[PDB]
Amino acid sequence: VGRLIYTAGGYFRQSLSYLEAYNPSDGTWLRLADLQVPRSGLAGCVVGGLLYAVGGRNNSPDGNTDSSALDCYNPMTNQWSPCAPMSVPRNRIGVGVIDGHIYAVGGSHGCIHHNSVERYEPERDEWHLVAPMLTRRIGVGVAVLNRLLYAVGGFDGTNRLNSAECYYPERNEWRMITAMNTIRSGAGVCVLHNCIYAAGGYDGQDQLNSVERYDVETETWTFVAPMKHRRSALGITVHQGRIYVLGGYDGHTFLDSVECYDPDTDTWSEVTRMTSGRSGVGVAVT
Amino acid sequence: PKVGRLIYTAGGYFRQSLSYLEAYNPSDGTWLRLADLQVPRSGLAGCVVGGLLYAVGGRNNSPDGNTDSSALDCYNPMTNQWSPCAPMSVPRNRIGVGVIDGHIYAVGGSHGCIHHNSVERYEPERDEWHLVAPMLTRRIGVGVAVLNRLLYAVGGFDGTNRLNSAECYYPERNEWRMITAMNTIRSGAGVCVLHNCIYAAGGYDGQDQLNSVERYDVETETWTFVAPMKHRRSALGITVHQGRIYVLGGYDGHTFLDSVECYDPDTDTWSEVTRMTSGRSGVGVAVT
Repeated sequence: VGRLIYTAGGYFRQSLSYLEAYNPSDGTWLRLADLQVPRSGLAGCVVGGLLYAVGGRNNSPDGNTDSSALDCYNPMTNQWSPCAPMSVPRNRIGVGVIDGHIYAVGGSHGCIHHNSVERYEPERDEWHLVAPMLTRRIGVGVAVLNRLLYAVGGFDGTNRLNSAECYYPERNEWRMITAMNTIRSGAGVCVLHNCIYAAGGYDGQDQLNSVERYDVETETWTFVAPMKHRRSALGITVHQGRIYVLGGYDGHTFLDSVECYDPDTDTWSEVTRMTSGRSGVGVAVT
Repeated sequence: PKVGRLIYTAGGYFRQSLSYLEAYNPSDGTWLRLADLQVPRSGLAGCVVGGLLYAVGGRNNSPDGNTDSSALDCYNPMTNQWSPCAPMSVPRNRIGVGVIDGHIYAVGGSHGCIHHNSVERYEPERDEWHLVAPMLTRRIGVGVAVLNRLLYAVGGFDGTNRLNSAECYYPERNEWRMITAMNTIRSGAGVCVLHNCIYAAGGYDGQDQLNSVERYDVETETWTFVAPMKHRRSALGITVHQGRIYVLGGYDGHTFLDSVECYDPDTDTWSEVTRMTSGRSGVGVAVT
């Protein structure tokens, strides 16, 4: 009954409101307080034991609009409530956390493919812009390592991206790092055991099951064991030293599968089936 | 002496965008395989001018990437040859198309994130495209019909709202004007004109694919439901042949249809009349 893998929002025929927690301990799923507004392409993070759902694209009376919302779920109360919205709608957003600050990265507002980035201070309930990325990125994967922020792949409005860049918070500046072997947008990006993994995504023609991982030591991208299902728009997180991949889109069907990567073994393996196939989820652990 | 008017289906999509050109002969019920598109495309549109067939817009399937297309290709049924013509001013995927006095009107459609409201006219005699009045709405997945030398744009998606509204284009005055709306929100519906009504069949209401079918009477400016199709389908090809509507393929939510349904106006009845060689949707359709 410790930390849970939370899934928020998503899409299946329509944008979803479901909040659901998986407990790898026993194999349980828990249905929790729904999102005040259904949303897809959002990102999930947690700080201070609070779960934040950021950005995406929501559904409404006469609204399928890109979202600049930041909503706070409090597991001890099981309540959602609104926080200060981002400066601009950021659909297909990336998120990272650094010293209890939430970085919203890239995303889109209609045709606008942001390079801008903003930082959220929860105590002050405030968003402030920072240094824009060198590339405009929507569908960008985010991973925090060594108090550095890595933004991986995406779509710049014209080209699908294999490039990745790193943000220095103290220097407040971006520097590009060496690109992946495969173009990926809408991939799942996390950080495990000092390497930044990028799994799945869409290379411009097919959704992928291959996994690339970055070693900052060698500063290079190396393939690993591919996932059993090709997927993009997948939720990702890591839990007690293993990678959990949730849902996604294989090209025809919204997957319910959840796969687990063991770095020691270099093996994937399905561990659950969610509650319904979906894609575009936000994922966090607490 | 034989083989008269045929129903051409061009392009389509089934797990990837296709390049098939197939003619259906309603009289004897047979299918002919003609010269493939030089680039496989789907979500495109088909029209005919001077006995020539035109494939317009869509999204092509190309090794380097799947780009929304701005191409216009003309096929000559007497040489079985496809030949490039002047491309449109912008890519138009999920396009709508009408013909008026031997001119092709490309209506709306998408360019990646762009939801066009603009409209352009192609003059075969010059192989040239020129923009005209933009619609009052952005429309992708829009159905287009020509009635009494006026162009009707029906349903679609404006980027944030699925549309049940339709508008009318007056070529000589060059202007758009909203008309009565449909009973159902429809994107990706089959739109055609039969016996001075504008039929809108199938599509997507934002929740499900549709089998409903409604026609607009320009005289009474009202939208009335008729016999629904027997299959739900969106992104379906449509045409009129010997006073009956033929719908081809489409996506029903799980499967890419190969069924071809025929609507008889006099009995208000649909009926499967044949199947395409393979399931598909997003085809362009024309008759000639």
